[PDB]
Amino acid sequence: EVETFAFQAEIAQLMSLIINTFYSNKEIFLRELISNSSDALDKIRYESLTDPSKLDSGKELHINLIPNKQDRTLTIVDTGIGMTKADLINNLGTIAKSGTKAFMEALQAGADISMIGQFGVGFYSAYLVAEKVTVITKHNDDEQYAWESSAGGSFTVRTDTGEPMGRGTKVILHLKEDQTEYLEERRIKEIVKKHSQFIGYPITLFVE
Ligand SMILES: C[C@](O)(CCCc1ccccc1)c1cc(C(=O)N2Cc3ccc(F)cc3C2)ccc1O
Repeated sequence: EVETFAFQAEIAQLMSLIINTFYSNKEIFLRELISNSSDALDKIRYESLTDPSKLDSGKELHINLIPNKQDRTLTIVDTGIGMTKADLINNLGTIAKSGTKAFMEALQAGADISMIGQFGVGFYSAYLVAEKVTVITKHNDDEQYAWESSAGGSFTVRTDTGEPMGRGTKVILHLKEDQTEYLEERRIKEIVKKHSQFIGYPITLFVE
């Protein structure tokens, strides 16, 4: 069973601009995804200081980059905390809450403020290079979910029956035909060095 959701109006407008722009500096999509992987890895790591059991779903904390020229996909896999179904719907489309209003609400509720920024908006830059994005994600004590969109104003969420992940997030970028440089080892190495060199987790490029 598949559920379809509309992007919030301003996010839909942003995605339309991203899809139709000739913006030159497209390589920064990778920085934005690796940065969210690193934040997800920090989260399961800090959380495992008070609850060591949260790493039963996988001890290693890392990021893998997997180009596939046959499928024309670039996959980014991390073993971070992963996303719940609510995280997918709320943060990857339907809600755009200001950090300030979220901060006020957290103060009044006595809740922590660590998520007042959601996951940001920089990751929509993936549509500079991808015509479709699939996200497979697995959070502890929740099921494995697949999120998908080709940026036509909507996205889908379904329970994933594919290969189990353990814990974390996998972003599959189905690249546009003119953006296949991001499957080239030399190009990926270059942009990791320029924009993601100081991430505090191993970033491993898989060779085809
Ligand atoms: C959002 C993404 O950036 C997915 C975006 C795909 C997409 C691309 C383009 C358009 C829509 C969606 C992303 C999310 C995650 C994840 O599991 N997080 C994030 C985070 C930050 C802090 C935190 F404390 C806990 C978590 C959980 C990992 C890698 C990612 O890369």
